[PDB]
Amino acid sequence: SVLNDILSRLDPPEAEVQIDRLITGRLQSLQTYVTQQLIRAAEIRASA
Amino acid sequence: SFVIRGDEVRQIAPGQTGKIADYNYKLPDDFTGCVIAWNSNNLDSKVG
Repeated sequence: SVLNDILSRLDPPEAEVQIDRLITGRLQSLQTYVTQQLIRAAEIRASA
Repeated sequence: SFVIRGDEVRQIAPGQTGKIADYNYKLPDDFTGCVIAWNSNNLDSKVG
């Protein structure tokens, strides 16, 4: 989970593969978060 | 075009890690091309 731990450890090709996965995960998570924020924003906005 | 040891052939790859890969011939992580290798041993036979 610690990005530096990947970069420190692996050869560049493998590092990119692992990092790509981590980014994919974080990105999916960030998008889920943003989606959550957006959907919540709808609920909050309705409230507003 | 260049000559390396047969075992060494793994090194010629995009973003690869290795001595030749770092010190002499490095291919980019972006690279596009094909690599071909063969033993010039008969050719590389000198008394010396």
